[PDB]
Amino acid sequence: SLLMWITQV
Amino acid sequence: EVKLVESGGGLVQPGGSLRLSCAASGSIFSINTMGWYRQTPGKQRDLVADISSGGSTKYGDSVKGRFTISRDNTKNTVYLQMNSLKPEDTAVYYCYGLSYSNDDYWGQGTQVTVSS
Amino acid sequence: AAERLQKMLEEAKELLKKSKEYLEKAKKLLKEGKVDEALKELEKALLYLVEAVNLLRVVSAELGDAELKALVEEAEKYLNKAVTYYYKAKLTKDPEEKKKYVEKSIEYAEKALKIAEEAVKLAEKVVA
Amino acid sequence: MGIQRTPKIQVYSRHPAENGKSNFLNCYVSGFHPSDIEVDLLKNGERIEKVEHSDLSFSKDWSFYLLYYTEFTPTEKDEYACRVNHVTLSQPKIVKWDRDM
Amino acid sequence: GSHSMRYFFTSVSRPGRGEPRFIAVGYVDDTQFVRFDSDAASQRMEPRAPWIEQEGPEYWDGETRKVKAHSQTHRVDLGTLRGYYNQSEAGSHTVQRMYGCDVGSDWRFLRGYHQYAYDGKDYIALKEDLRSWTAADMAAQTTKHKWEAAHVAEQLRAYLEGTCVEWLRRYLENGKETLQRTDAPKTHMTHHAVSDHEATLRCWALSFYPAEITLTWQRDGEDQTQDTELVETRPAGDGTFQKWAAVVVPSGQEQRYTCHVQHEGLPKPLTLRWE
Repeated sequence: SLLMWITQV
Repeated sequence: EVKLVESGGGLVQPGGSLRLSCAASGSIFSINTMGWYRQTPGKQRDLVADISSGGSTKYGDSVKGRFTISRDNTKNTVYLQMNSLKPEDTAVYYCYGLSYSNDDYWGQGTQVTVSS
Repeated sequence: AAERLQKMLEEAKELLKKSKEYLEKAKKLLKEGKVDEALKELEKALLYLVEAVNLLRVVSAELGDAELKALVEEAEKYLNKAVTYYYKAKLTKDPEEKKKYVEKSIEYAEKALKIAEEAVKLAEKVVA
Repeated sequence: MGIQRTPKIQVYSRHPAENGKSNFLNCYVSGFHPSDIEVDLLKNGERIEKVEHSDLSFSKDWSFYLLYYTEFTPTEKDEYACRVNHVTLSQPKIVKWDRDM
Repeated sequence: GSHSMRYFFTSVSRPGRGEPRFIAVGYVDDTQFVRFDSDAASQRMEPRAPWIEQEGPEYWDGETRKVKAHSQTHRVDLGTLRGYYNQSEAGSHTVQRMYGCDVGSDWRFLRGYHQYAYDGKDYIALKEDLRSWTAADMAAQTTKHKWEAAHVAEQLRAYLEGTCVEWLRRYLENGKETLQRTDAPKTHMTHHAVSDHEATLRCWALSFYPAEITLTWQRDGEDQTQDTELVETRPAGDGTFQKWAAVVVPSGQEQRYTCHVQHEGLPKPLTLRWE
């Protein structure tokens, strides 16, 4: 299952 | 030896049309697919159009609907009818051929320049 | 143009709507003592919330509004922490500690959604 | 060309090739960057239609890999090959199929 | 043996041709089980393995929506990174992400990893301790300072150690028929006269799983790196892998050479010789 949220660089 | 002789390159206005031609010499039944790649300096050469000895044809996405390739097997010549030429079609156009053993051959290329 | 931007703002309003719904469903289950049941509802709530906050990250570029660019980043600040405590809830095995993490997660999620609604209203005026 | 890696090319059959028996012709391209790449399977000097490919993935060094494949039946007479085009190449590269490679 | 779950993401900017292409693939060990292509018609996370099809609509809704957020973040990352490096908007560029978790032979959490790259070069990566970052240049140091403030490593660590290994465990269990398997390499050797004074021995390893394998040639017990060709381990297309190792030997001395095959499916390494 994927990460729920990924923060921008 | 197989040689690919090209002709028809030159200068043409945007929206204009040009007809390239390429004949294969040194063989009458050795070459299967014949066609055209185009290349600008620094990048790979992209498929323009090609056609097998049986008429199976493939066009590059950027020329579909505007270019038409045709072929006369009896004298091993392909033709590139380039319609509605844009400045982005400016490149060196290489004729190429594939033997029935998947050996590739390339012509010297013709420069095609679309500019007002 | 701006027409498709307004449609995305309406879709964000609906995702924030569905998010508030599951947030209250999880808060209800927390008050009933059903920790594991509330965690699943908090999952769906956070899912709809994540979808709403990316639109504004795109909007902060498609509008170049620095006031909007501030609201979205702070909404990310709390969604990131809400997702953080959601994962801590799923990792811990202590029942009390898990309920504590579900509480902290809903808190940062409510604060994040509140800033998300404010970002929708500010973006709505800029597109008018 | 720096951040641009030329692809390694392997052409082969899924199963040990036996003349007359249906099989899969593969062209595996790896070690390349950027991901834009064109791969054709060739039979007797003409392009094969209905060539499928895997989903774009990459390795530890971030270089991409893809498997191109289609059904085929090895014979005594038929010549098979792959042709790969990439930013790193000044011409399309043709790799002929070797039955034991 | 150990097990891994890894997600691979690729976003390619297409200046003048629309929004970035986005391709996500999920792997359990050497087996892909999900795909997403921003150009595909479904706009959904799609199954790539039979065991993941068991998952109901809630799984596919959740995964589709989260992979949607992944593409949206990368689409911003491309614009941000172009500004970081003072690049023009007309040039095409790539971002690649890979994260996931390993478990040991006891299915307990072993490793977590989160790697990020730009234009094929390492950009930033989460360290093994899952609490700090390694930056490659000044631009990635800016990203590191942003993620240190937003406590991103704290979120990644909680996911990697917990939720990640739990979904990996569940995948291993639902796909036990194919994931918990080891196909030992079916091996053979071929011989080709290169000249009248030479000959090529090729040692084959076919239809093995996982992909990790070792092929080495020896001459009279001594390993032989020179005059030996190894090809990359390639996929057969059916979920198994292939690899061969060749050596050009003096003709008549083929019995001096031995091939040695090591694989997780072999209780003892195989030794092959021209017979």
